[PDB]
Amino acid sequence: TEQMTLRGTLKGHNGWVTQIATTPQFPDMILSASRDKTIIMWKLTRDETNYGIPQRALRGHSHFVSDVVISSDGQFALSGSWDGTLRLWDLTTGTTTRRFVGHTKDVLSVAFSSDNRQIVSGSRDKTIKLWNTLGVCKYTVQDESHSEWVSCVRFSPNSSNPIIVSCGWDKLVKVWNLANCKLKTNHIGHTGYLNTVTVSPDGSLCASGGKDGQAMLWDLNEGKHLYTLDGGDIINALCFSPNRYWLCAATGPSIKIWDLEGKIIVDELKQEVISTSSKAEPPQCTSLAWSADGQTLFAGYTDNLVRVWQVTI
Amino acid sequence: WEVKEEMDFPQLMKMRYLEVSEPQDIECCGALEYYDKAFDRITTRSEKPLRSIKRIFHTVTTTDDPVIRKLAKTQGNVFATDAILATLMSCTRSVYSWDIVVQRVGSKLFFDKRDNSDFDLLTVSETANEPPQDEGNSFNSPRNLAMEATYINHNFSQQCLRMGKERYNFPNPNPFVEDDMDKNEIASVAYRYRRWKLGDDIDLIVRCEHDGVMTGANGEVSFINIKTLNEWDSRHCNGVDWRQKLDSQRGAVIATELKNNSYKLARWTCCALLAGSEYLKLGYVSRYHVKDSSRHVILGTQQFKPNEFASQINLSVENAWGILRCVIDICMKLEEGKYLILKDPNKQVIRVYSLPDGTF
Amino acid sequence: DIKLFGKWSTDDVQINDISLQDYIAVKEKYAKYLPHSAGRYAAKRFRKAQCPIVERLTNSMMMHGRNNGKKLMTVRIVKHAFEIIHLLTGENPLQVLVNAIINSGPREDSTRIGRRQAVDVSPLRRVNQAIWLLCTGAREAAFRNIKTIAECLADELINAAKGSSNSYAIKKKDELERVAKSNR
Amino acid sequence: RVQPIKLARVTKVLGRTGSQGQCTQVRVEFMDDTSRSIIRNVKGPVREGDVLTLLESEREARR
Amino acid sequence: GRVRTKTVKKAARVIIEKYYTRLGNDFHTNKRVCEEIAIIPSKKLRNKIAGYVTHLMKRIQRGPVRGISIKLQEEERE
Amino acid sequence: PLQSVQVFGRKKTATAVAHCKRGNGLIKVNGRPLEMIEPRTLQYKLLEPVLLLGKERFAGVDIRVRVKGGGHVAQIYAIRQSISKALVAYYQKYVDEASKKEIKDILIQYDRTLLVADPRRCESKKFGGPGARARYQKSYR
RNA sequence: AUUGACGGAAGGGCACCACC
Ligand SMILES: [Mg+2]
Ligand SMILES: [Mg+2]
Ligand SMILES: [Mg+2]
Repeated sequence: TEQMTLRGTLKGHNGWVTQIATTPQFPDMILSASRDKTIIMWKLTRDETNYGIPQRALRGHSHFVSDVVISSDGQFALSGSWDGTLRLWDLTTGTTTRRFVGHTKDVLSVAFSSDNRQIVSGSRDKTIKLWNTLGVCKYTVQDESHSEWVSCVRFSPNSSNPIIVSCGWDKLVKVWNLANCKLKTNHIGHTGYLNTVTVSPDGSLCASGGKDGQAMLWDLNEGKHLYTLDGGDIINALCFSPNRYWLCAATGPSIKIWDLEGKIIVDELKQEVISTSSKAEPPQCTSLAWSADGQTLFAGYTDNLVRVWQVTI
Repeated sequence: WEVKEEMDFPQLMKMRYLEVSEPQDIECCGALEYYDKAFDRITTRSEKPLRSIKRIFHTVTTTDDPVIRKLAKTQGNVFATDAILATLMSCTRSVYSWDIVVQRVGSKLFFDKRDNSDFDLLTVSETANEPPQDEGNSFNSPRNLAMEATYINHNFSQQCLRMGKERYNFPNPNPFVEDDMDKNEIASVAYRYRRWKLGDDIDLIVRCEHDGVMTGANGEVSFINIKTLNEWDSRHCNGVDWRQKLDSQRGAVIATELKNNSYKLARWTCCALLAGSEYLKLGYVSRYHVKDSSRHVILGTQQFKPNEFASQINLSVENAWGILRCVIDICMKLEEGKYLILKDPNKQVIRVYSLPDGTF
Repeated sequence: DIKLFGKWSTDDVQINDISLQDYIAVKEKYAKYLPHSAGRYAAKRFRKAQCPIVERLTNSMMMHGRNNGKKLMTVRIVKHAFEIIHLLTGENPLQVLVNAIINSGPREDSTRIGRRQAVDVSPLRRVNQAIWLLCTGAREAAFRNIKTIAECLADELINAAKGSSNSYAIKKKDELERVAKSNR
Repeated sequence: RVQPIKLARVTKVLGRTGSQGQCTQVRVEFMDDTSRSIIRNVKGPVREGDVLTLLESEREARR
Repeated sequence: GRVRTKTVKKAARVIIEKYYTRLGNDFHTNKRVCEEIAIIPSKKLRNKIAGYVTHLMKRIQRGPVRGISIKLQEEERE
Repeated sequence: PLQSVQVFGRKKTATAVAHCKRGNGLIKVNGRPLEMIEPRTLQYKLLEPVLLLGKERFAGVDIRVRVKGGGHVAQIYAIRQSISKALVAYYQKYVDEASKKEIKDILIQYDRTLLVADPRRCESKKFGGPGARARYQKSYR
């Protein structure tokens, strides 16, 4: 009875939707990063004609935007791109304030701290480098880093053992201790490149996924391995859920929602049938985001859309 | 049942009486409503779906209709409501059978609607090269494709104009044509009464249709009609894609629709001509994807003059009015008994049957 | 409400010939304020059927090599010819132009296979031929004569649109059909 | 003195012909008789969907 | 012309046979992989090779193309 | 108070830079009004943005164009493109993106060149003839 | 018997320094 429905789309993009971000302060505004080199700040006018309308575009970078994240107060955004830079946007004006320029190659992912004091990024030059809110590269880890690219680097919103979780294309999940920027635990399980990594809201669990189509849950207190779930296709993004004990994943063109207590698929959200001729693959979901109330799932896609899945009861 | 008159399409091809003066007016009634240029200018690669609107049925025979019934017995002896002379004006184009009831009671010659194995609903692809199979209860079956087509010209008619805005009110109300209780869904559709000379007391009291009015670029009254086509399964009847060609090769789309639908286009053209309207609006409607009904999208609207377009359906109003006069001539020898004009479906020749004991 | 040169409406023209409906571009999307635009219509095939018909008439008037490239001159002679047409006839000059295109186009030609077997004519090619015939009729009527090119263009396509044989384009069309009928 | 002209819609373009490659061959469907798809030679640029004015009908092409 | 030459096709084939596990049907990620793993002296040749790699990976999914030998043979137990 | 954008528009070698700021409906090219630019045959090309978008869309801005390079016709096409792109960029940056979408659809639907530059430029002459493709007349016998 | 060149041989292809 707790399945979802398709409540409407958010047109207005000219490329794949590589990342979507929300914030608990403003429940009427989401950010979507794309491959048309622009970020769109939406306004959720939940009406019949359109669920959302593009309120304001941000047009800084010169390549695809590959990540985006909103600060805690919901005022400053942080974006990373394939041109090798990071930008700290001020949402009210719509213009950038700081431009981080250390990274040589394409910046795959960006993250913020819980208190937004220090930020971290990851890139195709096989380095994970921290920064601060003023604009200077503080510390660039190089010892025992990933042998291939880094594709998702995230913090952990929890006071005890503040850590940096990361994953890359060498099939390894590394847990970094933030106080000394030293390696702490190395996870070796995955058998294909890792496209995403996520941390549970309650700061106890972590998830990881990629090419092998399987999602592995790793404990963050003792570095163990709880279990592993199997998705149909390439896991392009994972996203835990704040209110409910669920893990969502974007497997190929569908979205699988694994419960974490009975470990069954509660729902497998599929898009409707279009292009009835069986000559082309459907568009693949690329990103996932949960609203703070946990009643709405925003899903990026490959046909330049952003679909809105609403949970029912 | 008695057999009285039978004539083929060949005789209708060479029947003519060009005696049609500039028409007068008797009375105009019915509130009008304006349109939206943005809904008109919707074009290919900029789609918009087709919802459902509520059409208040207003098809009534002249005798039962109170406005006509308070004017038919007063003056005039030949009467025919709108979209009913098209039957006699599309004989050489049609291949199927229609049914209508001309009652020659006394000197009165008033047309009325009757049903005998055929209905008044829209007929699609009737006279095309390699006609559709229409077998069983398929998606392309005749009654269901016709029901889908009537669905579209009922909904899109009430979906192209700004219906929610304050409807302009003409001076005379339409009596009993959806007037008993104000359902508030009474459309812009107005009806005129006009009289023109054609022959031996053939001052024809004729109803008209105005499916809306469009405000001028400078601003004035300019009546319009809203009627639309439908696309389905382009491989059949030697079709062509509208979602790839409407923007730059719309002329070919009109050409192939004329080639496919000829009786239907003539049926519409008769109405758009006799109404004296300014613009004829043809909407272009197509399915969301092939082999899937109950879902449609409006791909555009084209404006052409109802007279110019009558010249482009290779239809002569002279021979049309003449075949009308000649079918009235063939219906002049008959008597007070009414006549159900049921054509022959398989082999297209016009026919009629005098009704025993007023058969209905 | 886009009016050609600011004063000629474009929604009451009527292309009465079904064949030339999608080649004489004059209404609803093809309305423009001027017969001048950076074209790029000779890039791909058939793209010049998406050009406004007055800009084709303007383009085909920059001819004989002393008037090559002089498009502003042809724009103003088209403007002046349209004003002369509206004075003489009493109807929209775009309608008169469209009727001159329809009447002046040849619909059966004769190609050299050998003796010249008759052939049918494409709609785009008969639009091309109609434009070229009207332009050269105007051009050769205004050469070494006190009349100006605006009056000659006006009287040329007025006589074309009405169908009389005193135009040059009607003479050439009749001659082409006469040979292509006597030599089927 | 001769029969009236007819209109015909091009159905598909078969390929070009003529000595210098000037003409092109198409198969047209009449707009009145709704049958008898005949091959005709047409001068000038022709594509699918075009409407042709046939000054003389009932004559088949070279092929 | 748009006809890829022998250098583009042969390079694409060797890249696929050696690095099948790192290529999807995405031209841009393929371009980045081929610029990490190969030494291509220009940027047009890199783009042409990545385009043919993308076009071939869109054929690997629909059966084994003649000319490419990979570990996919093993999973054809049948 | 810094509400201003500078956007450009190019036709062949011409380049017009339109400066659009907050103001009260004034458009001036090189200090001259918009209805006094010299090729008054092609006046409606200059008036086309204001005639498609109306006056209320322009009645809250001050536009001042400065054009340099190219010939007369190329200069007024640059003026056209710069005015349209300037209004679109001002609308995008300072009011809302829905309004930008609406006016960009109106302009793009009428004519693409109001927001996309024409990429054609003159070709290079070769050493066989008078121009790029033409060649000198060749003689036999 | 082979390679080249030629045929006022017989088939294909190409080029606005060839044509339409
Ligand atoms: Mg002179
Ligand atoms: Mg030169
Ligand atoms: Mg020559």
